[PDB]
Amino acid sequence: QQSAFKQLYTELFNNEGDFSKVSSNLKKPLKCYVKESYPHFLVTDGYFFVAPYFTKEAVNEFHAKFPNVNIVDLTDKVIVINNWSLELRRVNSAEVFTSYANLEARLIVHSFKPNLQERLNPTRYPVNLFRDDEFKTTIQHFRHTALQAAINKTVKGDNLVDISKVADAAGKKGKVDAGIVKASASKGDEFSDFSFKEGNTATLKIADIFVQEKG
Amino acid sequence: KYEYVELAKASLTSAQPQHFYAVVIDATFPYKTNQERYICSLKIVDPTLYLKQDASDYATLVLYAKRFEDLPIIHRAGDIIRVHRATLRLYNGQRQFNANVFYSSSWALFSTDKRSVTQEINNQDAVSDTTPFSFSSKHATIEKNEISILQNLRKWANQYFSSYSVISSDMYTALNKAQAQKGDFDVVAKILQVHELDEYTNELKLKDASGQVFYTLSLKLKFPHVRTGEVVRIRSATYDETSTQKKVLILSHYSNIITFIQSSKLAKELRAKIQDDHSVEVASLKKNVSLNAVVLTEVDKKHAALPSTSLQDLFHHADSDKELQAQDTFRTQFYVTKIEPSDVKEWVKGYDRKTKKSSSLKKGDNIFQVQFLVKDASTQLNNNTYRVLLYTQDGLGANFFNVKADNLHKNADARKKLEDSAELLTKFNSYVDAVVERRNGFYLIKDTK
DNA sequence: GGGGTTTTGGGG
DNA sequence: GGGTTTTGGGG
DNA sequence: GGGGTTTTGGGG
Repeated sequence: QQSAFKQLYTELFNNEGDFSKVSSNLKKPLKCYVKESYPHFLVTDGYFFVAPYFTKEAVNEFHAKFPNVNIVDLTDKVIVINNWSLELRRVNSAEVFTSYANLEARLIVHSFKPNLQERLNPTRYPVNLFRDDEFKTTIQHFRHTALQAAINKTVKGDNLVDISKVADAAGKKGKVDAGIVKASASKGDEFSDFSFKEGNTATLKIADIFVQEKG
Repeated sequence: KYEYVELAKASLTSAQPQHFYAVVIDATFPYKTNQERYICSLKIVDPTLYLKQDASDYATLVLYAKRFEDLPIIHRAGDIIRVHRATLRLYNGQRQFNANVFYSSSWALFSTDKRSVTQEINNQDAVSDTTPFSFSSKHATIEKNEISILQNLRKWANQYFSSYSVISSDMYTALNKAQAQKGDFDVVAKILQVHELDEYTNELKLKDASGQVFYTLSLKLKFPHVRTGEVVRIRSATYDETSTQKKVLILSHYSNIITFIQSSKLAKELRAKIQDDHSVEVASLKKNVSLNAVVLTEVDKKHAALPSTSLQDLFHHADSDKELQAQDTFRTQFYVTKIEPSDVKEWVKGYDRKTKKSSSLKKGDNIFQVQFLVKDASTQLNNNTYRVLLYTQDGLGANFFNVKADNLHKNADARKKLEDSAELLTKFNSYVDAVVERRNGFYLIKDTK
């Protein structure tokens, strides 16, 4: 490892979504460049881009210590996040591009200040962290681990297909769904037997901060 | 009527629309630049402009359009493109043809090989050796006098690609030097493996003439022609300094992965000279977590050409889909979540051929009766796991473990090797490439180790 | 001027 | 044109 | 009519 975000998000997943177990020397202020502000607010760390999730307090505070400096116009300008936390959430990855395998690591922003001071930095083209090979693989490991535990807890009694069923199958026909086994004690068709406690924390929809600034 | 001119003879003075036939040796993927403009840049050649005196020489073609669909998708180097109404000018010493497809210019792609890339993928025959497999606008017309032009250029294309590298050493960078580059670069390597990372993404395991191995993400929709064992040219890649566990190449929306026509001397030599590497692997088997995928099994040579069938189709559609119903032998990929019976010692049971019954190896004719619980990319998100069997009483999969059946309660050596195999198979990122036979509603592994 | 189109002569 | 969209897992 | 082009008002 170099990408602050990649390291931060990776450590989160490698510690069952527990932000208290992630290295303390990584919970320092985050100086990042704003790649986009609308319709999607995306910031980079010089290697990847992620979507910051602002609390209602975060914007109100910002809108005070920085009057008239609109947030939805921060494009191509740096911001410094002084107070922030990381949560894990279940989402529809087919709808949220800043996620993978229906899982998302969110950067909860409590307080941030703008630095319009001709802030620079020559960087590689920023890419979606949730599209990175290694990170995707990390999230897969995470799921594989949860899936394995659930299966080794749910599946028992060695219910092996009786040998006769497949060793004398000349006059025998069967349905392939006979080979389908439930991996856990789920409710629907999606695997959800995880053990990290899905953090909640209310956040603002990017459009709301646009109306609060230009109805 | 159209008059076709040769690349080197095209007029640089008369900024008038000119037409030509040429061989495509390189091209970006059609990409967007703003809200109404899409661009595709390619390098073209013909009998009058193909070699600097040694590295390859060429002209450049820049096609402009207002819609992604109005531009050519170049999957393979060596095919032929016909262009109508292009203006030629000099750009930094090179002959550059510009064509606005959004106005009056047009293009048509002709296959140099028997079938086009897409036709090879779908196993279709070409309507005729004079039919464009792709073209802009609703129609494309080919005149009788054009036939000789096309047929001759094809012949020339094969001679050219068979006696020259075409994609010369100056057109790409050795993978073991990738990290020394300031920005993007090109690569020429062999695809050692295609790993279905997920529903929309393929992960290519590459290795070029320098011996270095690299991985890169290749979207299924964008590059559906990637095949293991084939040599490709990657247009524009960047070294990923954030990838730690493995060497990764980053591609952009304009990046392109291109194969070579059958006659390619370069592709032929790289296919043979570059041999499969398992080193990047080997090291993993010693780690508690491998970010690198590991394909543990190899299918019998006679099946190497057999197409694969997802778990989704195998277990959810095999009793409804017409095509899957007429087949009893499939090939598929997956990872093992759990192996039953839990006790490795009970993997081998005694079998009574007459009563069709098995028993604990406390007694019988020895056989494997293992039941794998698997899952794959196509079923990654559901709450299921699927049963794949290794019942060898009839010979199917008898040598899967490279351990002949034996009483595992007594043969310590056999029990140990199977225990080790069990840990590898259930380890994250471990996968199995296998052929299965459908019997009475179940799938049995065969011709796999 | 010339496409495709319908505007079938005439804008920006 | 050897580049950078959003269709934000062809673009 | 409207694009892209320049034909800058007018063909078929």
